[PDB]
Amino acid sequence: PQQAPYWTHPQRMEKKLHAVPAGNTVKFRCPAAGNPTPTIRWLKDGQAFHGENRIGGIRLRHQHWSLVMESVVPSDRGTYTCLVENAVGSIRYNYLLDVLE
Amino acid sequence: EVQLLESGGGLVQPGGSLRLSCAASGFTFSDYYMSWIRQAPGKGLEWVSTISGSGGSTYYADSVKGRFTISRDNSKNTLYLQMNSLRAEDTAVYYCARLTAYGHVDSWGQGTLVTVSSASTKGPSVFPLAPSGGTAALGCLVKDYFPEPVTVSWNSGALTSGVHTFPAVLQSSGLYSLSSVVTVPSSSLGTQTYICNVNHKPSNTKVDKRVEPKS
Amino acid sequence: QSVLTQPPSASGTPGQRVTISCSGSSSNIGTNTVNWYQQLPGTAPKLLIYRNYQRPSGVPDRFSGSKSGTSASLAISGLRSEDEADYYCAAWDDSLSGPHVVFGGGTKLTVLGQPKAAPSVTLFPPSSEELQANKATLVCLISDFYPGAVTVAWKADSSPVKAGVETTTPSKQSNNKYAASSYLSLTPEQWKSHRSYSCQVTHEGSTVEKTVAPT
Repeated sequence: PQQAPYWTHPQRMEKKLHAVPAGNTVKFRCPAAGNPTPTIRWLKDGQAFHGENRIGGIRLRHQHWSLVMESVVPSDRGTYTCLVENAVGSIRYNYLLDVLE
Repeated sequence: EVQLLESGGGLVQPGGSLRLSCAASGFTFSDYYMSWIRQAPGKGLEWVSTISGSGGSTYYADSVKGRFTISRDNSKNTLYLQMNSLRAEDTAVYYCARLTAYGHVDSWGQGTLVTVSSASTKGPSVFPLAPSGGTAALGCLVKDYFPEPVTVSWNSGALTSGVHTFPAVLQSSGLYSLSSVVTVPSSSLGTQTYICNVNHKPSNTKVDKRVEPKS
Repeated sequence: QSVLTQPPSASGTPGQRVTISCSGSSSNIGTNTVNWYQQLPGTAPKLLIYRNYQRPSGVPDRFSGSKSGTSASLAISGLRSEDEADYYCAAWDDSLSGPHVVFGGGTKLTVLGQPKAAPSVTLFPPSSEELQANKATLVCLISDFYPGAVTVAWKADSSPVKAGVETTTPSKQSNNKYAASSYLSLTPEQWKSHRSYSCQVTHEGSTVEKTVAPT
């Protein structure tokens, strides 16, 4: 019996809307578990997101299941989706990001 | 004190446009996500649209996508809902809402009613309902108006006791009628002037009508 | 209609425990926080429960929110009369379209065992003013009745009249009892030509009748 992916720290995900002062770090987390161990990837505005096009790139951590962006700027505004998948199943969550002048 | 003040609702033809506004104070407006939520009368809540503090992100219900636009002017502390290609099914009270970091509403406006109909504004006719021991009743008939709402008061707000204003009937014509009555002792009669004050903001009509015993 | 499912109605007698349920899916309730709102007639919703189970300041321990899987529960213990209201669950929903807010269709909670009450009825004839405008409306106002179910029947002289009557749905006055009104449209000729017209209101088997005459 393998197990579809599930969130391991739901309580940590509750702050869905993030209104961040320009210059601060935003950290988005989607801790999951499953068998086999799920993979995580991020979308921005529905598009695969690697941070090739943002100043400073991103930190990714499969270890922490997190997306980390330092020095947020206006063009960072958007919707960030974490897709957690394994052979068995699929789960997704959205964080909303705003950046304050 | 948080304050959210809607304006702009009213009557519109199918296919027409309307812009709602909502003026905010008591908080840093540009920090917050703001929403529009609507309710058709006697029906459930339905989310229309959300916008982020800066205005940089925009989210819409499927049924309004490509007809409505949410925007905000932060320097005026004002939220807007531009509504285009309006359909009958868009008739509803529209509410401004403030969102928390947790995605729920923590503050609502009073709502503005939007009516989407090919029917034109009709101001009401106002008729006296004359009375006559025994309890007496006198009142005002506010007949054939559209759309809602009507306000009735008596003696300019000085009389509230014995006053019963009944909800309106919707006639098969599509026009509304309602009644307001005062209950007084028959032997009262001739001792107190009764004037009913009828406001119909949709047609910009005010009617004052003195009501007294019939001859 | 709504993407969350609630039962349309719930009832309880005072001091009972009632639970309103709210069924959803993994993309909404399963993954996102549930919120509950209470709405009183003609007013904006009020927050009862946010982040699944937390109570805002001012909301008594009698209201408690829970969820399990894709289903959430608002439990009300110590049911009070003033709990009668509409209740809505709500949550964000991470769908393929992107994030959107979804509501339950609402649950009307009724608090039972309130005392039975016969209707006050008053019937008014057409005003002289209206007859001069070449119209005639008879107004039957039914008030202070419990429970909220009523039959209204009109008679011309002694024969039933079906045409030209409009009756509202009974709704609650601020005193917790029901009010309604019924309107009969006639030609001034019809009104002047019969001996009398009558409003017959039947409530729980008892019938009160009122009568007016063109004389």
